[PDB]
Amino acid sequence: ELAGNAARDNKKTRIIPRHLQLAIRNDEELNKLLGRVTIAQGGVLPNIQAVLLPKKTESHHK
Amino acid sequence: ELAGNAARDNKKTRIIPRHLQLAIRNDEELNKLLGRVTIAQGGVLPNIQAVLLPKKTESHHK
Amino acid sequence: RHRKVLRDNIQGITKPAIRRLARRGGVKRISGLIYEETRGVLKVFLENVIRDAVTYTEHAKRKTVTAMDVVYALKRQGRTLYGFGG
Amino acid sequence: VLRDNIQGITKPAIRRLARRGGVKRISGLIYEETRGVLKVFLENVIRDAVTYTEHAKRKTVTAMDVVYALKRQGRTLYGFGG
Amino acid sequence: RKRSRKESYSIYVYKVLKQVHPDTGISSKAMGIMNSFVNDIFERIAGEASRLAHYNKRSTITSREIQTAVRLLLPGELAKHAVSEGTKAVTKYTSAK
Amino acid sequence: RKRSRKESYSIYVYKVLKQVHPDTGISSKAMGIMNSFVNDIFERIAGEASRLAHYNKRSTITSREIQTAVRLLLPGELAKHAVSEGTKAVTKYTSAK
Amino acid sequence: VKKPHRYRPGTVALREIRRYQKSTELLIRKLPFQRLVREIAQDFKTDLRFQSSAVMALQEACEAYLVGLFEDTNLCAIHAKRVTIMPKDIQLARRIRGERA
Amino acid sequence: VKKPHRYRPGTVALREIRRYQKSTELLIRKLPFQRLVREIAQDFKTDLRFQSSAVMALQEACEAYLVGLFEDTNLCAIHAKRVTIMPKDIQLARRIRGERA
DNA sequence: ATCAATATCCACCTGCAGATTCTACCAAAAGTGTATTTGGAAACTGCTCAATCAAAAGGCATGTTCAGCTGGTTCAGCTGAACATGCCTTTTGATGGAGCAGTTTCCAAATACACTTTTGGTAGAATCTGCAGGTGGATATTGAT
DNA sequence: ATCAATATCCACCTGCAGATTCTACCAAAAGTGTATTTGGAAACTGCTCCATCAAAAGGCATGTTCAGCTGAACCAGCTGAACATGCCTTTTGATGAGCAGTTTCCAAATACACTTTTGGTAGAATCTGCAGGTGGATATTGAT
Repeated sequence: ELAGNAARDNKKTRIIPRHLQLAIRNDEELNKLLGRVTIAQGGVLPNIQAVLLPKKTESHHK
Repeated sequence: ELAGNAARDNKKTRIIPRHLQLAIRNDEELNKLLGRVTIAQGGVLPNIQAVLLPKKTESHHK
Repeated sequence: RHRKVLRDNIQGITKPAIRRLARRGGVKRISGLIYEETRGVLKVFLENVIRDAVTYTEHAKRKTVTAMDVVYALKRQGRTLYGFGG
Repeated sequence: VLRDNIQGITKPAIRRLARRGGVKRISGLIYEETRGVLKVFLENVIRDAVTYTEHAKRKTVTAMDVVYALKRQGRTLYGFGG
Repeated sequence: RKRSRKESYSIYVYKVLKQVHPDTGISSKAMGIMNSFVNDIFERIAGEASRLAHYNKRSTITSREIQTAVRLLLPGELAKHAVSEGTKAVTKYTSAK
Repeated sequence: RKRSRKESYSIYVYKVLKQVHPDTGISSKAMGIMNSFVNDIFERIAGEASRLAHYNKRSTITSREIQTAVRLLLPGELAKHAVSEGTKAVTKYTSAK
Repeated sequence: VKKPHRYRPGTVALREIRRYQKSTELLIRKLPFQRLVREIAQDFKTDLRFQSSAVMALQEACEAYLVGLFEDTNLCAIHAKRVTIMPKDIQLARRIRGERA
Repeated sequence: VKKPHRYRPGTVALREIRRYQKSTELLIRKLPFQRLVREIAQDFKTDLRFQSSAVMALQEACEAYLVGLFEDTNLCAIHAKRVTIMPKDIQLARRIRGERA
């Protein structure tokens, strides 16, 4: 179910493993179940810590 | 055997759990086997990180 | 009067006891905010283990929690305990 | 010329992996340490794998041996059978 | 002409997928993933059931033991809903013999 | 007058202790520790052997399987020495029937 | 002597380190721990009873766990060129072990 | 236009982050990894052969492990008010997980 | 704010590697019946759990000090991301051609199982001695003038 | 640097809490013999794996260049250790039912032999979503 939801979100009609990883890591409980499990061809979630980006003061400064 | 050696080091003739813990953590391989095991009444090894002990310049300073 | 001893709860796990515990880990200097957080952490740990223990207890139709249940519940979390049977 | 073959794990590939891990800036010294760490992991796995391999009196390493050896180290793997 | 036979849970997963999202497919690799997942959960639950039985000196694995193992392994609400489905299944099976 | 019977590995540990350090004793708690330790290692090894057997569709657990599991679970030199003792034990047992 | 003898900050902590590391007795008192366990158990199932050795085993497990956690905490602290542990260190250690909560 | 267009340091790294995080293809080339596995396995037992899918499985495991490691390392780095990862960070994370070596 | 250069995202197309569906069929599921075992409701009983009051032991909440730790500021290096270039390890793709995974036979070795006969492991009653505790005296580690 | 303070080590002394040794006896372990598997040798085959060639080709080795980073002095202030005190919690010993742990026994539960279907699966025969391609609209970036 979660996979199909992500699938519709990316406009793809066929489930691929990427979707499964996206489903698992976005639900807390499943992530707990599979916290030490690697899904092949899965990758990880997009996530950058806020601190290492550049500051939002990137605009007119005069 | 390791326990009895530690025993002779502490001048006690009877093996107690403390000695077993001492034997286990001081042998690399046994520590690997039982890295996630808790020995009751075992305590831990004496170990202080060097950095939080005071500087050896604790003497005549004039 | 209001005692309820300090909360009638975890707050009986007094500060200097946590200090002694940190001393066992080789630590020298502790901040004032540590205590509460540690307590919460402790609770979570206990919660999980106790839950499992009670569940084992429930399977045997007993009303007494035995040591064995605690051992097994600890074993499933990868914190096997020796010296109390099993 | 070949270079002990660990150097096949090149700098830019490691940089790419670190990029997947959320890393933005990498020191020059990381590479050697990473290589060593990688080696250790592989060694352990393959040892166990080969052990399973040796038990069947086979000479061909199969995926299942790897999967099991991975399972026993607490890094269970999905997607290659069993 | 010699030929083997490897079983899997593929077809049942396919049925479930069509039940939940009729206009949707799934690739082979993901089907393999689901196969591995199912086998892993099966192994965990049965192993835990066995350990519970052996600890209480009972030689039969019944629905009770499975239910207990489920409450042990899975957290909270997932367990509750699952247990409910299982109880419903037992209640339907036992009646309509 | 009713009385049960709980087995352990105590007496054997005591024998070994007297073999390695004649002038030394051991407390009850530590003997319990050793008892639990023995039980744990026994369980791990048997389970691992079982898993190997089941993966190769062989229905018999033999010395070979135990040897393999030992090499898997334990690290390095400990494995080699223990394996040596095991092989010596089998060679002695099989001869002097 | 006029003024009270006074050790410098840190020394007595070190003394406590050596004294408690050399021994093994439990540091937390039985009774509060008993009451804590009893309360939490009451919230899951009612009128339960507990054998003493079970409480002792929980005590051992908890103290060992906390000791390990403070150890990793102290390492993380040393990593940041500090000597004072802080909550974020504990959070870091637990997050890395996967003991999320 | 006279001078070459030049992005500031860090931006292209971020571009690499988003691009590789969106996709899933393996990052390391097959053949070197095959040669690595073959060398190490030869030192344990001789003339071994490997199925392709086993090599792929090791590749997946290795990359997932490394990714996780770098994640914890980065957290450790941030904890020290730095942005650059260094070897002691990796040692710290690995020492905390128990992956001692 | 305002303007050039690339990077990312939408729109529209098209043919094929992978997905889905359609056969044949053969190793599992179900039924039936009968043999075997087992889990759970009654009868006991002996260890253990539940918690109060009084008297005493030891530790903790609090409040007073003050040494040195954190953490922000600023600054001198330094070193690691961008990006150009040229060449070269890898992709792909094909082909051969050896060797091993996996089947199928089969039978000499191995082991479960039903008894029978020994036997040592373990509960429980008599000894015992190492160590917890206690007394006293000598050296070690802190720290100040 | 040397002197007092205090903590801690170390020699010596005593009685008791587990440590240790001695009975009976019964569940447990070895022996015969038989019934029943079962795993390794031998004979075959076809799948998969391994050494080569070649044409790109995308990617890797190297070399510049500079904007951001990593530390290193310095200092305010804060915050948490040392210590004293009184006080408050905790400890520990007074000589009833509840529940863990057995023992019976049989009504329910379920293994095992055999036959009858039948759903699952390998392989042939269709489908098609989406990987590639092409083209154009913004969206970031970055200098000015």
